[PDB]
Amino acid sequence: MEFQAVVMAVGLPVGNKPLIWYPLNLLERVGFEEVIVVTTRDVQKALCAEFKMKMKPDIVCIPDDADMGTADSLRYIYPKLKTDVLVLSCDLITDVALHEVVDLFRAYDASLAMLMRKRDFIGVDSTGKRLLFMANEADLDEELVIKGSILQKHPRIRFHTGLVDAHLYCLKKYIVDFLMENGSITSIRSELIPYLVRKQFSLKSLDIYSFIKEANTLNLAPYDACWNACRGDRWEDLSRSSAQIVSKHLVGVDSLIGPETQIGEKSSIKRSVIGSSCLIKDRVTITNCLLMNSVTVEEGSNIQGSVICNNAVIEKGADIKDCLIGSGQRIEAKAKRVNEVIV
Amino acid sequence: DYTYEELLNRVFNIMR
Amino acid sequence: DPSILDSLDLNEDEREVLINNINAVKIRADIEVACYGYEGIDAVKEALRAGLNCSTENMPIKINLIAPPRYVMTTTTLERTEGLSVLSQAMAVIKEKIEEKRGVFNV
Amino acid sequence: PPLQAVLVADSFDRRFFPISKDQPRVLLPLANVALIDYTLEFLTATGVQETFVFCCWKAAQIKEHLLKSKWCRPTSLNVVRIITSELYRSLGDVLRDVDAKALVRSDFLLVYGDVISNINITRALEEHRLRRKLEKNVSVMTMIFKESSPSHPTRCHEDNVVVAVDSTTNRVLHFQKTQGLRRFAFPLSLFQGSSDGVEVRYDLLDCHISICSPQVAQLFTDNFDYQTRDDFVRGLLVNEEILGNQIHMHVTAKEYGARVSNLHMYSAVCADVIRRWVYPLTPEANFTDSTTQSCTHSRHNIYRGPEVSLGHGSILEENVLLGSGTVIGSNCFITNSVIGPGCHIGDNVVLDQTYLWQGVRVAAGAQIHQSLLCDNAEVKERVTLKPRSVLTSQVVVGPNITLPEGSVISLHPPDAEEDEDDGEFSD
Amino acid sequence: ATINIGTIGHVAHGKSTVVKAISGVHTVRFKNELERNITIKLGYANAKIYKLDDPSCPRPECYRSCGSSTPDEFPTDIPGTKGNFKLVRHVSFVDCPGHDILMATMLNGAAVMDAALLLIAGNESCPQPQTSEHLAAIEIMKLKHILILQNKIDLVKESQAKEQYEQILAFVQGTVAEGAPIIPISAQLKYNIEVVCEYIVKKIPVPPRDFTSEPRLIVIRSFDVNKPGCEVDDLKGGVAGGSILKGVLKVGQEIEVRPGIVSKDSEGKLMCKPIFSKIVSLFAEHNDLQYAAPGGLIGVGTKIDPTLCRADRMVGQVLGAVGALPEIFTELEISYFLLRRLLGVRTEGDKKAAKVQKLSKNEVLMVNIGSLSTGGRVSAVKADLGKIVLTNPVCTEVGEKIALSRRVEKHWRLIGWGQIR
Repeated sequence: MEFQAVVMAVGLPVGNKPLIWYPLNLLERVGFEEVIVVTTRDVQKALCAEFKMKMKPDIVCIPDDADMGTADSLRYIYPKLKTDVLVLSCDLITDVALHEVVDLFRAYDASLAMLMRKRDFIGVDSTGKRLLFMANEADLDEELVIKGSILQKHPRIRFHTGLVDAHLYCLKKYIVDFLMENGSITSIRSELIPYLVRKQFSLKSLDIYSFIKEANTLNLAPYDACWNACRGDRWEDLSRSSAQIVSKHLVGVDSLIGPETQIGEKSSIKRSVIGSSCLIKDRVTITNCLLMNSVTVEEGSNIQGSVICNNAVIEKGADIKDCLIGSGQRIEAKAKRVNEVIV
Repeated sequence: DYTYEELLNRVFNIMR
Repeated sequence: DPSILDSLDLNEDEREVLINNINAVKIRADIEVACYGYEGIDAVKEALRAGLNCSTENMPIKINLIAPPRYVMTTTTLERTEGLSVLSQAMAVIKEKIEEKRGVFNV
Repeated sequence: PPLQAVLVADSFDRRFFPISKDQPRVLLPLANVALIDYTLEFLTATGVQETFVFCCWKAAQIKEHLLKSKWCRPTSLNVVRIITSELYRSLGDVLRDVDAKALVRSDFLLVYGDVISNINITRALEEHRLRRKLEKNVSVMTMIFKESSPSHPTRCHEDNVVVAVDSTTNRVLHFQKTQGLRRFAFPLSLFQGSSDGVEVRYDLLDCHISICSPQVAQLFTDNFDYQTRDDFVRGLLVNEEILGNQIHMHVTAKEYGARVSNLHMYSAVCADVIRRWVYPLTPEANFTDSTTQSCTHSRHNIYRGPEVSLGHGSILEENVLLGSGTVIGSNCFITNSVIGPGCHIGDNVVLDQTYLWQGVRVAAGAQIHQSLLCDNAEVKERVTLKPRSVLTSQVVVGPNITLPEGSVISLHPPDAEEDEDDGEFSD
Repeated sequence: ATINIGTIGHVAHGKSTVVKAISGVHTVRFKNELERNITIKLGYANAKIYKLDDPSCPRPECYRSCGSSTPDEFPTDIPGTKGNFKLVRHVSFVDCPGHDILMATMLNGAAVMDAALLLIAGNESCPQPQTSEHLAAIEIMKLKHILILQNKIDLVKESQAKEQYEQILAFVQGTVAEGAPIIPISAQLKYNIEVVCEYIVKKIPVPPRDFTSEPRLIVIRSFDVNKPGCEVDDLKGGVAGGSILKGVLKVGQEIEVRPGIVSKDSEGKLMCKPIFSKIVSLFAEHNDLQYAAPGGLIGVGTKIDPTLCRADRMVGQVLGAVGALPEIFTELEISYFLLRRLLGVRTEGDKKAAKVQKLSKNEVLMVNIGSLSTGGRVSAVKADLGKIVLTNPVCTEVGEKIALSRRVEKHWRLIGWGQIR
């Protein structure tokens, strides 16, 4: 082999579907027995047993310390890394056939690679393979400084502000080393990659090989975004709701549910997904939103665009509107407002 | 005390 | 015998070049290690010293601590591979006197 | 509607000093033909027929020669009006002037003095038309340009161009030269304008064949502060907050349009037009029916005017526009030259890369290089020269005298690095 | 080392003198650049001021005392008397200039400020450069003694030599800066830089300080910046020259190190590990007299393995004491106040200082528990009550102060107050 599916993931695979587990799952589908999976040990061991809660016969768990930045944890796990690494971020939910990026890499002896589905304006090449610049408006105020050298060599540049990369970086061992001595370089996505591109110019030079994508992305602070995912998820679930105690009467509109769950009467669901093994069986309606379990539900949940996570309750008089369920909700009736609220 | 006002009233003309 | 090698000495250049002409080579075995106080750490340093002394007895040359964080023993290849013996007593501090206040050797 | 083209025959890059002394800039003989001719043949090729030329400084000589133009014949397709005005010295005023007499009806194609081109604007012309009247004046200008590569001798040490442009409608986004900028500066103004892809390029030539629209005469009159086209384009590119109505750029791929500016540019374009890089235009096509420009194209890019009496054993490897009236002796080893009319040569002479002209003369054994001459410019036995070593206005050099590189000698002490002489020093 | 000082003052005049004019010892550290505008760390400048009964007090220099706030002349009083000028010990007169880029130190070592010998410039406009945010760090710095010395007295005109000095001695009272008088000094007129050893060191003199109290040393700074590829013999304890919170550096002191390394299964509360940090190292700025007392600012040297905290890791933490009380319990009670004076930038329309808010989940919240700024995803927040918690033992004998600056933008602010559990 020539790789290691090391996964820079910290912080849970929520939903009716092991989401966080899915970068693993997908790379597992294409070889890659080894999967280094750094865990979360800022308090306790709250992540590894959650992997014992999964179904891949070859996974590995890595504890950690208080704060572990991307390149920081890179330098941390550095010793046990004895090949060309294949780093990967948390929320890979993306049907990209990875053979394309490693294709380009294995082709042009690339000192790096990454992906970009459609801050952070970038300059990509004419051919669209050897990118030539990346930055964000945070980096510098307004001046797109491009050192005349590259335009004197690489003639024609297209730009891209319309990007959603996925923090996936096929690497080369010597760059891992070049980082290992660079103690100050804290994070790959923010500082490493742009530093390398900066050092593309002062064949034994270096390479950078981006890629444009139009298929799926990496989830962030709005996780309702991956409700898109949810709607689409069942297609990913072609051979890899889906199984539950269904009603076939309540509104089923692009729904998802795990087995041994809330099966009752007088419910509904409209264009969203649900939780698994929770209390939602009384006279209820749709909520056009997703919920986590352990939230007793009853009395016609007239809600829309929210989250009912754990540590929640409602019964016999309930009604809401776009008010998330966080922690500290021993509720039975709280008419909510569609604005920003997490009760 | 006795020096702040002294500086203030003895350098008023020379020091602009 | 350098002056018997540059025996024929016309100018100072003779002895100088002939001597400096003839003449990485070490093992910088370094590990950051100390105990969590002043007393246990002084004991850790004394135990590493006694270990390096039994080492110089067994003679892998120059078990040093020329770096403050890591007690970098300049383990000379005295038998051309002496880097296996210069540590033989050093890490023994881990249970000789360095175990007073958690003095744990590094890599 | 007809296609009318403003034109100014005094490019204000007044660099061809001291050469500008005797005959004006535009009239220059590049390949024994007027550059302005090349331009006019261009205008006719793209099919424009009402061209408004302009010359302020030295308009006299301009009319003097252009009365017998290829297009000053009554049979011509082009009508010309040398408005002999000597007030402006910046194009700004002539554009406000074509405003001042409503000359341009609509949809004109302004052009600098001595663009060398073969370009068919009609593709551009029509796409300009489309996104101007299927868009109703939202355009003001649709720059045309020609793809190239930076390393070519088309972009001399002096002038290059680098430009941000859009890729959907190909509208200009910023224009700027690069006289020694190891980095560049582009504002996010570009992207806060739109999030659908922006392109930067450094591979377009200084084509200076701006299509425009008389509302360009507007944009020049309404604000009396512009003095060149670059003034125009950067002013309009910064004044995009309101009333910009930006430029719709467009590049070609197969043609060759260069607004010759400096002696190096003249060098490059002459020894590329001899190589037919622009064809239709090359003197064996004698596109100006002017008689003595009968050029009998021959073997291996050797051109040859009539009656050259080429000297015995005088090898000539390539690209040698031996003009009319010439005469050459034994072993004269010419190369890449342009030997105009009235050029007597000696023997054993080498003239690599040189550009002689009319009247010129030279005796035997007089090696030259990278040179240039002019009317009755003379150098006698065993002289020698170096890059850009201009010498004009009948200047002479005496025997045995080598000369250094920038040996620009002329009829004036204060401007030339020598003066009218018949030795080397001593004006 | 029994009582130290501090400083505070307006900006926009040039404090290349209000940093090291008559401080005794200069101000420089690893990449310090003593005064571009002002300095931010609160440290210890070794010097011993003392009088000789002549109109000014002879500085630790045995010949004279002068300043560097004038290029050709500065009217001043008499110098004092020579003859190997006497003194008591390292009675620190420390200074905190008009910059606020060290709020971690300005909240950890702040509370060790005994006096405050300061300067206040007079080249101010209507908006306040250093009188709008620079008073939001040392509000509870335990420096009851303070003298906000006006500076512009001869060079600035009538409308600048008195422009905002009084308008701050009345409207910079949110912290203890307005209640400080203007002892004769100057960073913009050079007003008797000699008389600043008597009319300043006796107007805000070393207050009656703790003489034998607990060795409650909360280290405010650490000193090690040497280049990698370590040198010959840099294996020692601390070496830290600054202002420690408390501590009687008497004969045979120790440190009951509660916070230290992670406790046994360190999601817990308490621990037990004294690592003796011997007290022999305190030079009294003129002689080897280390029978010191708590309150001053001096150069201490610890006795521990330096690895953990030789670098910048001994700020916020503590070195223990007798009476092993210190509250190593993050989950305690604490409170803060909202914004009334806008920190970072201000306005004269109640636009950047009117509103206030609290914290919640799915976000981050940095608060300055005691000395250390930490936090994160907060459960909730009351009106003026706080169930403060953290991820580590910030072990001090109490639990003061908060930070009204989470991860917000390029810079940070301060609006809080002080509450102890």
